[PDB]
Amino acid sequence: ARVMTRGEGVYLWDSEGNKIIDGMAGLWCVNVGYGRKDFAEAARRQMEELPFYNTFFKTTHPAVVELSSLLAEVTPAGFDRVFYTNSGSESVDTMIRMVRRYWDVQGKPEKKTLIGRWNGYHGSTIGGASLGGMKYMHEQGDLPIPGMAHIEQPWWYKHGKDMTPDEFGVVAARWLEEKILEIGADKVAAFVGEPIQGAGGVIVPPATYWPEIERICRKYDVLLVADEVICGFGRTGEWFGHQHFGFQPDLFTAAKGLSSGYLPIGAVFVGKRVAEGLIAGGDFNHGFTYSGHPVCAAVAHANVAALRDEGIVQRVKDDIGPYMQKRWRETFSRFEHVDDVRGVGMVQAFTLVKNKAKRELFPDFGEIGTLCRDIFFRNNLIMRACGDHIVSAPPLVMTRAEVDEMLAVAERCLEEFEQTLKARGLA
Amino acid sequence: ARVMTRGEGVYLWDSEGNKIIDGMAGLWCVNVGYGRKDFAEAARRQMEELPFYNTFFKTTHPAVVELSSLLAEVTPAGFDRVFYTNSGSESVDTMIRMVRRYWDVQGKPEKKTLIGRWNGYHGSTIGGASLGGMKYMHEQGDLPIPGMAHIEQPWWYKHGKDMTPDEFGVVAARWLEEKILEIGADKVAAFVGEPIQGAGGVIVPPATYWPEIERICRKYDVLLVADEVICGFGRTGEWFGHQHFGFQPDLFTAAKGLSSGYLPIGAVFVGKRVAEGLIAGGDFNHGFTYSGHPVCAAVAHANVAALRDEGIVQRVKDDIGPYMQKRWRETFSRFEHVDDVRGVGMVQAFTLVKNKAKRELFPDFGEIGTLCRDIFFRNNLIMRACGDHIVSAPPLVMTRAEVDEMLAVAERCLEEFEQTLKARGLA
Ligand SMILES: Cc1ncc(COP(=O)(O)O)c(/C=C/C(=O)C(=O)O)c1O
Ligand SMILES: Cc1ncc(COP(=O)(O)O)c(/C=C\C(=O)C(=O)O)c1O
Ligand SMILES: [Cl-]
Ligand code: NA
Ligand code: NA
Repeated sequence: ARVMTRGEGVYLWDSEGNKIIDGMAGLWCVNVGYGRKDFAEAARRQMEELPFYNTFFKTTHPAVVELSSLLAEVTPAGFDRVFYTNSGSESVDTMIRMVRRYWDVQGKPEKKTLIGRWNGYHGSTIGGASLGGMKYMHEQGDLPIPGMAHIEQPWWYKHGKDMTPDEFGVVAARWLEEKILEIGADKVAAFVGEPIQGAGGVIVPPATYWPEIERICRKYDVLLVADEVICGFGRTGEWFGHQHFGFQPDLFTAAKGLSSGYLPIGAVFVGKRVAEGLIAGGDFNHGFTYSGHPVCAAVAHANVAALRDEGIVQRVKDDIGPYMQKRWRETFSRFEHVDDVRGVGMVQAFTLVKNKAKRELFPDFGEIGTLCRDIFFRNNLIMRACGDHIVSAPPLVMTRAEVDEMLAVAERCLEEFEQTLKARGLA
Repeated sequence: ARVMTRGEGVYLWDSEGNKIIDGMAGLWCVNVGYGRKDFAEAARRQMEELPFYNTFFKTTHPAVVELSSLLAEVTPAGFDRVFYTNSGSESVDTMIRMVRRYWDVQGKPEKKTLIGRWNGYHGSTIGGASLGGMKYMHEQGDLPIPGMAHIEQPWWYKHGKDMTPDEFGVVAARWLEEKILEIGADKVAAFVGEPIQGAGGVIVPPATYWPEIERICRKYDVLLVADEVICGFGRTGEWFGHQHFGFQPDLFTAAKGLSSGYLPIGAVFVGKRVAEGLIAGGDFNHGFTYSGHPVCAAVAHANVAALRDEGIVQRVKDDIGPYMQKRWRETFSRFEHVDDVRGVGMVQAFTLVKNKAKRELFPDFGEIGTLCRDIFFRNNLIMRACGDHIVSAPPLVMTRAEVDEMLAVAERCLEEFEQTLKARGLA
C-alpha cells in the first residue's frame, strides 16, 4: 500500500518510512529540489491579493511583469518577447502556430512544414506528437498532421558506422539539408529540436552537429527552434541547452521547469527576428500582453530568483556538474554491458548493450532497460529507462554527498544487473 | 494607466478607486466570484505538504483521488474515468486523440473525422482551432488539419428563415446528417459542440436541436462530445450544459471553471462506452492514474465543494437564474435595435440589429458591437461583444441587487447607444 509521505531536497519518503532518491527530479523539472515552503507562501500571497487580472485594464498583472523582467535577465540577448502557457505541450503548439504565422506575415504562406527528428519528443498535443518522432505515436495513423517531417536522430552509437563523432555530426545534420531539398525550401518553416533529446534517452549530439544544423537553417531561410523543455533552467549547467551547444534559435519553448514543477506553466521565448514579424501581424499581441496565470507566474518568479540568486545554476556549471560527470563516468564506465556513458551539467545517461566491441544492442530494445529499471526501483532509486538507455536528471541542488550516495546504489544495482544477466544467459 | 487593485464577489477595483462590475466572471470561469481566501489556504497547505506525486508509487496522489470522488458525485452517471489537463485547450486536444484512439481499438482506424460548427470555439491549440469554426482561424494556411469538418451553427436569427425555432432546430441538426452522409459514416469519429456556443455569442440552440443531433450520432455510430468549457460547473443552472439540453455525450471537456480560474486545470470526463474502449487499448491508462497537478487538484476540490455545499449551483437553477433571465428580458426587450434577447441560468445575451422587423443585421458585423462595448467599458461595466452580439456570464454568486445594478448601467449605455446611432445616422 506504499504511499508517498513527503519530499525534501532530492529525496522522497514513503509510508513504510523508506527514503527514495529521485534521480529524475519528478518529470525532469524539479530543478530546485523538493520542500520549498517559500513557494507555497508566494502562492498563498498571490492567490490572496490578486489571483486574476482582466483585459479590461489594458495593463499586465505585476506578478507577470516581474517574471518577464527577471527572465529577460537570465535569457540570451534578443529574447524580449515571452508568451506564457500552462505547459510544455502548449508551448510547442503555440510555437508551431507562431512559426507558421510568421511566414504568412512575410508573404510566404506556403512555408508551413516543420521538421523534427525520430525519437524526438515535443509533448502530447496533436501538434507536438506529430512533430516528435516517437515511433509509437506515428504508426497511430492520424499523426502526423501535414506540414510535419522527420529526419533521423544524431545517435552515434547506432548510426555512426565507422565515422568519428565529429564526422558523424556533419552527416547527421546534413540529413536536414536532404529533407529540406527533398521537400522544397520554400515549403519549410522551421527545424525544431531538443538540444539533447530527453525522452529519447539523453542522446547527446556530437559537437559538430548543432553549428551545422544552424548553418543549414540559415542557408535555406528556415527558422531554428530549440525545445528547452528538459534542457531549460540550468539542466546542462548553462541556463538553456542551446547555450551549451552554442547555437542561437529564433524561438525556444519552456515548460514546468520554469517553476520547478510546483505549479503548471510554460513559455515561448521569441527572438528579435520573429517577434518583429508577429507584432506586424498582430495575431499574438494579446498573449504577449495578457498571457500568464498570475499565481503560477509568482511561483515561477520565486523559482528563477532561487535558481540565480542562490547560485544554483552557476553551481551546475562550476561545481556539481563537472563532479557528477566525472563521478558518473568513473562509476559506470567499467561495466561489461554498459556503453556510450555520457552527460553534461546534471543530465547524464548510458546505454545497455549486448557487446561493446561490435557496438551491438540487445534485441527488443527496451526489455533489457525494463529489467535494469526494476532493479533501481526495488532498491529505492529513481532513474528512468528509455528503451535500453538509462537516464538521470536529479534536482540541481544535489550535493557531492548525494551524488556519491546515488551512484553507490546505482553501482550495486548494476552489479546485480550483470549477475541476473548471466543467471539468465542473456549476458 | 488604470491598474487593478483587487477583486471581491462580482466587483473589481482600480487604482483610481473606481469599482467595476465583472459581468463576464473573468473568462467565463470565475464561478464562485472573487476573493475566496479559503482557496489560497487549500493551495498553501497542498504546496507545503505534498505538491508532487511520483509514478514510482503506482498510486494516485490523495488530493487527486479526492477531486475525482467529489466530481463523480456531481457528474451524471457513467462518467467514472477522468483525465486531468492544465486547460480547456489541452482537454479538447486530449479528447480528439481519445476519440481517434477509441476507433483504432474498435478496428475502425478510418473513423477519424470530427465534425464541429462554424462560429464554434474549442480552444487555441491547432487541434481545437481546426475543430472550432471561427473563420479568423480558418483561412488559407494550416487550419483546418484533415479529419476536421464543419456544419453551420443553429443560429435562428440568421438561418431560421420562416421556420419556427423548434422547426429550424430539426433542420439545423440535420446538417449533421448531411455532412456525415457527404463524408461517409465510416470516416466520421465524432460530433463536438458547446451546449450553447459561448465565444460565438451565446447562440442558444432551439429545444429540438440537441435530441436530434444525438439521434443522428447514434444512427451513424458517431461519438457525441459536449464542450463544457463555458457551460460547465453550474453556468446554465445545471451542473453541465448538456444536462440542461437533455443529451448524453460519450465524453465532455472542462476548463478552469473547474477551479473558478484560481489555478489552471481542465479535464476530460469519459463515459463507460469509450472508457472501456481506451482501457483495452491501454494508451491513456497513465493519465487516468497519474494525471492531475496536486496543487491545482486541491484548489479544484475546494471550488467544487463550494459550488455544491454552499448551494451555488442549486441557487442558479432555483433563484438567481430565473430572476436574471426575467430581468434580462425585461430590461433589454424594449430597445429598437436590440433583438434575439436570450439566456438560461447565468449565461445570457442579445444581438444588435439594424431593423428588428426584417431581422436585418448591421453591415461589417462587429463594428457596431465594438461601439456598444466601448460604452459599457467607459461606464465601468464588463460585458463582451462577439461581433454584434452582446454577452454576459457574471459569477454565479451574483445577488438580485447586483443583477439590477448591472442591468441599470447596461440600460443607460444602450440609451446612449441609440442616440449615438441616430447622431451618426446609422440608426
Ligand atoms: C521534450 C519535451 N517537450 C515537450 C514536453 C511537453 O511538456 P508538458 O506539457 O509538461 O507535458 C515534454 C514533456 C514530457 C516530459 O516531461 C517527460 O518526458 O517526462 C517533453 O519531454
Ligand atoms: C468554448 C471554449 N472551449 C475551449 C476553450 C479552451 O480553454 P482554455 O485552455 O482556458 O483556453 C475556450 C477558451 C477560451 C475562452 O474561455 C474565452 O474565449 O474567453 C473556450 O471558450
Ligand atoms: Cl532500436
Ligand atoms: Na537532499
Ligand atoms: Na458520476
